[PDB]
Amino acid sequence: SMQEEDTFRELRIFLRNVTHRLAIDKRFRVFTKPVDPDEVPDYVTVIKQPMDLSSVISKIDLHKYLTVKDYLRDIDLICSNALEYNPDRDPGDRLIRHRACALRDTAYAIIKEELDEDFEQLCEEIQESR
Ligand SMILES: CN(C)S(=O)(=O)c1cc(NC(=O)CN2C(=O)N[C@@]3(CCCc4ccccc43)C2=O)ccc1Cl
Repeated sequence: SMQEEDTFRELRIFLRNVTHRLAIDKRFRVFTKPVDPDEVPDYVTVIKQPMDLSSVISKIDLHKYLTVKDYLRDIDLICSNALEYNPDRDPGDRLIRHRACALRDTAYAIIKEELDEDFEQLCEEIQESR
């Protein structure tokens, strides 16, 4: 239905908006681009599923996210990746970890204040119908 198409369009608009607000925050600049594969060759095989906010925006546009649940799974992945790759006690790693927990916490906070639970539920019930 056109009504279902319209619902998924509203979700994409919503997710693009959350993602943009993350990507323009100076704290989250490191998470806006893939890890350059030369600058860092070991990334690839330490991190099984790389993920960044640019990839998130491409996945939105390719209609990969049918629920906010699915989108927050990728944000959790950016955070978990950052914590796993940068575990050390040194200030370099600790700043990334702090920033990666802040990205996570900010995304969940935006969604908690701005996503209608009835919109998320609709999205889940359409998704379940596929
Ligand atoms: C910080 N971590 C390594 S992370 O939390 O695991 C991570 C990182 C990234 N993305 C980046 O680090 C982007 N990035 C590069 O790979 N190289 C850049 C671009 C070229 C200029 C430059 C100069 C200095 C340092 C880096 C770079 C850059 O911005 C994405 C996700 C995660 Cl989880």
